[PDB]
Amino acid sequence: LSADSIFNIVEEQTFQYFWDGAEPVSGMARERYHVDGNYPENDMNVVTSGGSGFGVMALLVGIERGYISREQGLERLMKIVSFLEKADRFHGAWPHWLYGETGKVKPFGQKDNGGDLVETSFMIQGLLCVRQYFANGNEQEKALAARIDQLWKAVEFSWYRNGKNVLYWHWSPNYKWQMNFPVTGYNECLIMYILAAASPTHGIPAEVYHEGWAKSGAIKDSINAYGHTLKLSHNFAKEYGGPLFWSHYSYLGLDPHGLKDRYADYWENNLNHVLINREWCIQNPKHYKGYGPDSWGLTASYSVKGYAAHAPGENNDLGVISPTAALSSMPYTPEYSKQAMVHWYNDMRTKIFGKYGFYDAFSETENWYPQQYLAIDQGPIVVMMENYRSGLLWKLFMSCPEVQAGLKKLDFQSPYLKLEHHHHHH
Ligand SMILES: OC[C@H]1O[C@H](O[C@H]2O[C@H](CO)[C@@H](O)[C@H](O)[C@H]2O)[C@H](O)[C@@H](O)[C@@H]1O
Repeated sequence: LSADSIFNIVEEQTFQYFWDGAEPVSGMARERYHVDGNYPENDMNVVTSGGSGFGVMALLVGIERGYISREQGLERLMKIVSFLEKADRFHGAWPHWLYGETGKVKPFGQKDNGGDLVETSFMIQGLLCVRQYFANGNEQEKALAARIDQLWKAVEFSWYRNGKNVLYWHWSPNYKWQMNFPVTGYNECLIMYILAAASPTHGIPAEVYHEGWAKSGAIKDSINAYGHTLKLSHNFAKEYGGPLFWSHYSYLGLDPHGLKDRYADYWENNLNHVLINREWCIQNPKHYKGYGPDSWGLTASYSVKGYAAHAPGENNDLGVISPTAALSSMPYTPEYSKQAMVHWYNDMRTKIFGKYGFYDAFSETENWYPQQYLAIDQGPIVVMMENYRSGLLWKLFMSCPEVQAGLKKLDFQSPYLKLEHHHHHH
């Protein structure tokens, strides 16, 4: 099959993770789906707040593409929003995990039993797109958009500062600030600070971003690999950059085209991140089976021994290729991402393509082809493939007046920003 046909099959099948594969009570994205029905942790109906952020965006793609009808999409998104309104919130932030059937927190580790502002941010990036999509619809659609607007305005980003010039990832009603994870760059979390600056009700002053996230300029670096330079200081990953998903999550709604601030050119950094990851796979210094220009992309995913933050480098490449890395990079390296897609589909689909698209990860070296999926890995595939085609989520997210105001407050530039004209003196 041709690239154009395979693209459509891949996008549609991966979408179904979030439709057929959804938890049925909540309509939210499952943390995981195991095709054999075996869940070691009896956790099949635990839903991911961040992955469901990606999933609401995927629902919009399905409406646009005709994978579902507008009425299907609306009923589902109403079910999701109903769930989220009733679900456990901690100063406005959802927890990392909820039980789909009850809306109560499932602790992600003992002390992580309250708000998770980063996964909440991923949710909000997706809900804001839904809000923009339905804002001029019928009355029930407009009502939905308003219900989302209320959830948005209730997220208390300001609370998560704990009075400092940074944002904490967590807060618990009983463990208070003991998780103690101040979010400092560069990693996958940029969108949290953009949304915090954007909030009209519980926003942050800009120093929270420049001192906290950007470390008063120490986020700037220069990591050279294979002739490509990264100018952001990738946390713990200063040779090759982090797992490739860091160039995905915060860029599903926030368009990285022409996105720039005093710390970086985000298009160039994200694209260089991909290019370095791909070239590592091509050079294949560890001599793993099947690595090449037709099978590349290392990121966090299921792994031979459990789950690992795969990335370029001696210690991080475990011979595991995770299709979300190359596929979600579609906007940055479309012919290179398609190259892998086409080889995987035409040559490997018996082993690695299933009812919700490509499985999470595989190792040709270890003959390991798990029939397993994660929301956080399927969601960016649907979203970024669609953004490459149509810019659908980008156009929706970048159209939010609050997003534009947040970006201006943080001194970002973007071609989406409407610049105000001033005469010379007044
Ligand atoms: O609607 C006309 C323009 O309105 C604004 O510009 C006026 O007001 C500004 C602030 O007082 C002045 O600096 C400017 O000289 C005025 O023309 C807005 O900034 C413009 O983009 C509009 O075209």
